[PDB]
Amino acid sequence: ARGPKKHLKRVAAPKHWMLDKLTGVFAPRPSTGPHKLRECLPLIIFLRNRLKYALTGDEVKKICMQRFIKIDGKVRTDITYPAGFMDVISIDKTGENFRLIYDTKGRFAVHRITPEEAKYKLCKVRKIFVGTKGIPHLVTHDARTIRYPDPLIKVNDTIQIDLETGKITDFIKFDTGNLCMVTGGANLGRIGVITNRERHPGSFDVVHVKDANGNSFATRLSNIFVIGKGNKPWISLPRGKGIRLTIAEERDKRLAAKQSSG
Amino acid sequence: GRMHAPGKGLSQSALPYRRSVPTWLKLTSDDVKEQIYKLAKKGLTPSQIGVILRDSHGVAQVRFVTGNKILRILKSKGLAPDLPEDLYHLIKKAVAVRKHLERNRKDKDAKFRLILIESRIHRLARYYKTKRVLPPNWKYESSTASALV
Amino acid sequence: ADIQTERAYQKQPTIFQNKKRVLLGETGKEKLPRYYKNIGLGFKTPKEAIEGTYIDKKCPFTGNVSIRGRILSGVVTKMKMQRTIVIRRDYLHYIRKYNRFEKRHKNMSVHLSPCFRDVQIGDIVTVGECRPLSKTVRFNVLKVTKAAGTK
Amino acid sequence: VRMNVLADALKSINNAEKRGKRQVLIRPCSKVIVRFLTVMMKHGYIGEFEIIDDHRAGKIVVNLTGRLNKCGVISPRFDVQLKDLEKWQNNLLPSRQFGFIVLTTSAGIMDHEEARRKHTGGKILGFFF
Amino acid sequence: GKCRGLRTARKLRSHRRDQKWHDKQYKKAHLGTALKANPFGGASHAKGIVLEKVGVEAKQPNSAIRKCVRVQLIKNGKKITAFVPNDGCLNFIEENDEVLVAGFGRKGHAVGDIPGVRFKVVKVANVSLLALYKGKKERPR
RNA sequence: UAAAGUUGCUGCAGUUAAAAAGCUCGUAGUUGGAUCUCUCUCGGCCGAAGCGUUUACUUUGAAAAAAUUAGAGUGUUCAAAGCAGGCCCGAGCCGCCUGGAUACCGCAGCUAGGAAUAAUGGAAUAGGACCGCGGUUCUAUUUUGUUG
RNA sequence: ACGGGGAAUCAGGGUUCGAUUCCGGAGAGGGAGCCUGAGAAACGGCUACCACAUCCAAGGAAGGCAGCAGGCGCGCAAAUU
Ligand SMILES: [Mg+2]
Ligand SMILES: [Mg+2]
Ligand SMILES: [Mg+2]
Ligand SMILES: [Mg+2]
Ligand SMILES: [Mg+2]
Ligand SMILES: [Mg+2]
Ligand SMILES: [Mg+2]
Ligand SMILES: [Mg+2]
Ligand SMILES: [Mg+2]
Ligand SMILES: [Mg+2]
Ligand SMILES: [Mg+2]
Ligand SMILES: [Mg+2]
Ligand SMILES: [Mg+2]
Ligand SMILES: [Mg+2]
Ligand SMILES: [Mg+2]
Ligand SMILES: [Mg+2]
Ligand SMILES: [Mg+2]
Ligand SMILES: [Mg+2]
Ligand SMILES: [Mg+2]
Ligand SMILES: [Mg+2]
Ligand SMILES: [Mg+2]
Ligand SMILES: [Mg+2]
Ligand SMILES: [Mg+2]
Ligand SMILES: [Mg+2]
Ligand SMILES: [Mg+2]
Ligand SMILES: [Mg+2]
Ligand SMILES: [Mg+2]
Ligand SMILES: [Mg+2]
Ligand SMILES: [Mg+2]
Ligand SMILES: [Mg+2]
Ligand SMILES: [Mg+2]
Ligand SMILES: [Mg+2]
Ligand SMILES: [Mg+2]
Ligand SMILES: [Mg+2]
Ligand SMILES: [Mg+2]
Ligand SMILES: [Mg+2]
Ligand SMILES: [Mg+2]
Ligand SMILES: [Mg+2]
Repeated sequence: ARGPKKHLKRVAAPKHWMLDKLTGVFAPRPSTGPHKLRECLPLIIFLRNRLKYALTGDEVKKICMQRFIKIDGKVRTDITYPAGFMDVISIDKTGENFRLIYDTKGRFAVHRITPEEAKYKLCKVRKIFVGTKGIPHLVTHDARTIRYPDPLIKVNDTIQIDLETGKITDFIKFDTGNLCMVTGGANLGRIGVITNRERHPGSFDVVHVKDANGNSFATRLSNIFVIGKGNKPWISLPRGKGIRLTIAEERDKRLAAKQSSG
Repeated sequence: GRMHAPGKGLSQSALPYRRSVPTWLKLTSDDVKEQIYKLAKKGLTPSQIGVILRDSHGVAQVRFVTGNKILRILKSKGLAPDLPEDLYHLIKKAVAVRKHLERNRKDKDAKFRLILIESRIHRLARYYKTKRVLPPNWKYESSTASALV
Repeated sequence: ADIQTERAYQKQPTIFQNKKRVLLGETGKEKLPRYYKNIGLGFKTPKEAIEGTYIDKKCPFTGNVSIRGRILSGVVTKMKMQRTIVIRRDYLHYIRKYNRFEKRHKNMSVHLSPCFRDVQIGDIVTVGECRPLSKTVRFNVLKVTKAAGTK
Repeated sequence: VRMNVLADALKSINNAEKRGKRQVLIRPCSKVIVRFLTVMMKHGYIGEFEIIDDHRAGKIVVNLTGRLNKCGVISPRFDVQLKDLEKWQNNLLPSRQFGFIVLTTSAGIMDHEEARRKHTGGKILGFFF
Repeated sequence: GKCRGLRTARKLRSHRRDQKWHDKQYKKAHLGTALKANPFGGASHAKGIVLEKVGVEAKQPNSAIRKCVRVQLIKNGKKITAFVPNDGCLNFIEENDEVLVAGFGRKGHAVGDIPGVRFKVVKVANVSLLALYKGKKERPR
């Protein structure tokens, strides 16, 4: 090509959007924003496919142009806005609040939260650097740059940001024994406790996690997001507590639910 | 079978099972080593030394008595030839065949045997280069062969 | 003298050698401070690099290069170019149909720093990847280990 | 020249088994041969054997019971993964009710079933049934 | 015998690649001389102009006169002898007509008593010979 | 494409049906006889650091586009398909429940155990290991409450 | 001979195909050189040469369907201006 591409084929879209094949040829290409194209959820997909508020793309635009949707406390009229992990979506017209959290299947879930909880979010520290005049600067996973952070905050830590003022309230250090969620790879959507960290100079580090039931797995260091200190998360969790079931026990649960239905 | 002959003979030596020195042998290790040194100073290859010891002094196996082989004993003392005895014999035989062949131009059999002998010499020289017994520049040349041995 | 062999002056860019001083400190010794660095990954700096006087901008220890990427190994085969040698890497390629292997080789032109001396043909060399130093050179010699026949 | 000792030993055993002999003499000995004979004896195909110890490579005298149909070796020693074992079982064994493929694994020298139980692969040495 | 070493893959593959050339059909399909010599050039059918009508004597021990036509192909201009298979179909073909010609069924090899004939006529004047023979369609005229 | 075990790695033939060089030497290639049953220190038993003479092999783990193939669920009236759907209504006029799994993905490159098989390695002119003891030269930090 | 994801046939091995809706590459009759722009050596942009080719009052002016239809030719071989 001679420049940036502006379209997205529907079959080439991320598979966690759960788009069907026969609806059309194209899929909504996410706009540039805080989150990556392959790791976000466009506003239209969440607004018409997840919540069933709109039937077509035109109704999504008619909803958005009434300035009803807010993302992280700010009104967004873009229907392809990239909304990502640990983001807060507010609809004051219906009085609803949602937080984008992966489920155990690796898909963003419709997770309703209390309006009191909708006032803050968690962010992962991506970069620490000193700028002009010797002022420290901290860069998070969602492109937020914060000046004068706490001197004890380093990379791979978690900070709590108040969405109204955009300032750090407290933080969680990256240490063994804390609670973490996997944000990418084969174990995406799983929640557990960090066991140990393997350091490989010049390469990727590997971190081992063990869930509540005792199942152990491993991931890369870049795919881990610290949620809470110890066993207590600092956010509300979805229906599944982050434990991945096998196919056999999913079948058993489904059959038990069917037997008790009726 | 033979390396350069169709023959498939089986004649060789069979050492006894026991490795203990016989009771009748009165010689000690030092006396055997002194005999070996005297024979080597007389100008005998280790094979001839072993033959003499077996035939005359009742020394069935020096390695059983002294715990060491003839060549290693000579090297420890320092009375060892620069190049191994087998390669020396091969080069001497090649020199003799080449000297015969120059006066007899029509002896094609001598040419064939000389080719075989030189092939064996090359094999042995490469093996000794691998073990660093010879420097990694030693070469067998027909002209130099007379001076070599 | 021996170092200055080119039409241009050979200097270490990060060392300032014209700092003026009193006449008492000039008599002592005209010893330029050497510039060197640790390349990381557990490789140690050869003593000849720290104590040497050679000038080489492509040296991994006293030059302006960065070692990042893959770390490979080879056997020295040719030493005929200036500060760069040719090594050979041997391997086996698997053929699925016959369930067997075939012998294959590759040749690499790598940069050899003056700090490494007494390097002979047939010894093992550990090289690391860097930015392209020339048309065909992308690796720099990091460690040299002698052959099995060393005495 | 002789390049495989297990092949010669197995060929000698098979030839002596075809002729109805009671004892077989196999030389030279080797610990791989001893392991193979032990694996065969644990399943009752050969019986007790005795190692004659001369000071050079040893010899073995093996008693025969007449239960051995075919014992053979596979050359070269192919690497066998645990998921490719069934293909070798189909190709080499006569039935699924008897017969054993002999493997050398990191745990030791054993049969294919014991390697399935221990969940390990290795290199194929031979077979017997 | 054959080499059974563990590192002999190159030798085995090279030997098989070289000994595949002694197969008649593989060499015929991969050499390119047969394709160059084929009048159709690899096509299933062709169109030609009937130069004339000929009669070919059947090979012994059979005795007959097989009716054929000499035609010239339109794409390359080569001359071809084609067979008109039926009882009395040679009266459906006129000179200077356009005909569709296909193979005889043995991939360039002669079939039956007819010597050196490997093509047959399918349609004449853009109508199939079967329709004319069965009286379903008439000559355009 | 199978039939073709008539291209034969699995798995073909070479006395007479097509076939082994007139004979020997020899480089490359291929193949190759037996044998050998974690560690001090520094820090809070574990943590750091050296590991392993190294590999090959095997078993794990991570990263690995969808679509297709395999495969779980689902009465498109069946099926090829699709990713949909189900439940009570006194009507929920705040409608409720649920799916959109999983397996495979060769070679090469990462990761952690195994130590049989197969390569390779050490002490022979002992300028070889281990525990110590004297002699000389060259530079850095700290302590003499600070500063020379 | 555009490359792969793949397709046909297949006991176990394997043989053949992949222009073609997805991911990369290249091209706009053949070459070459550029302006603008964040991004082009762009051709539903420009400037020349080479080959074709349209209108003309003979002084000049204007070209690029391997985009959708459609037309000629080519062929065994493929749809509505
Ligand atoms: Mg395009
Ligand atoms: Mg867009
Ligand atoms: Mg020979
Ligand atoms: Mg003899
Ligand atoms: Mg195979
Ligand atoms: Mg013929
Ligand atoms: Mg006949
Ligand atoms: Mg007749
Ligand atoms: Mg076929
Ligand atoms: Mg078959
Ligand atoms: Mg045939
Ligand atoms: Mg078979
Ligand atoms: Mg045949
Ligand atoms: Mg014949
Ligand atoms: Mg002959
Ligand atoms: Mg050779
Ligand atoms: Mg061996
Ligand atoms: Mg993939
Ligand atoms: Mg896929
Ligand atoms: Mg192709
Ligand atoms: Mg082409
Ligand atoms: Mg198959
Ligand atoms: Mg078949
Ligand atoms: Mg394709
Ligand atoms: Mg293609
Ligand atoms: Mg083409
Ligand atoms: Mg272009
Ligand atoms: Mg075009
Ligand atoms: Mg054109
Ligand atoms: Mg042009
Ligand atoms: Mg612009
Ligand atoms: Mg252009
Ligand atoms: Mg156009
Ligand atoms: Mg264009
Ligand atoms: Mg068109
Ligand atoms: Mg047009
Ligand atoms: Mg058609
Ligand atoms: Mg047409």
